[PDB]
Amino acid sequence: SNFLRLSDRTDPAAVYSLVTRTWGFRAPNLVVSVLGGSGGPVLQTWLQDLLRRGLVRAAQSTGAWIVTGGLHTGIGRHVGVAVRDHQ
Amino acid sequence: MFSYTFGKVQGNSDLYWKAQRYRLIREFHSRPALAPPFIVISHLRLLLRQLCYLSKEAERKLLTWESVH
Repeated sequence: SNFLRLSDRTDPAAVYSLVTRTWGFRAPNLVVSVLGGSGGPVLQTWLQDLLRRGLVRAAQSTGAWIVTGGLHTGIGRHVGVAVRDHQ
Repeated sequence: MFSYTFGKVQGNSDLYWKAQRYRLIREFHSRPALAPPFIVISHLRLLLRQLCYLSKEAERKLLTWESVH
């Protein structure tokens, strides 16, 4: 993978150019940003099915960037595992 | 009685034949290549032969593929 440390002042243009041209990721057909809580514990399994059999399954057809927390919190953890499963 | 029996099997003849085909293919997949009475050579060869993490990774990938489908 790739990683970067940057301040909140940074304008999105430089970061987008970095991702698209230096890291080599292609332009996405669509972008879905997932925001939520519940912190540590994993979500109820119907939310898990909504994430996997829903958002990720649909994004598999078009190709997409899925933006969320890059941490082991519950929502990001399940987004990552669903993306891995469909991968 | 014969006609009733015949109709029962003639209704599903392809299923019967494909099960039989599996059985036949399985039977001859492991038989020695020499036919009798020359099969004694293969039996003698077998007798002489006798008398003288990644896997689980692939398993998990295959099971994930199956569960997605």
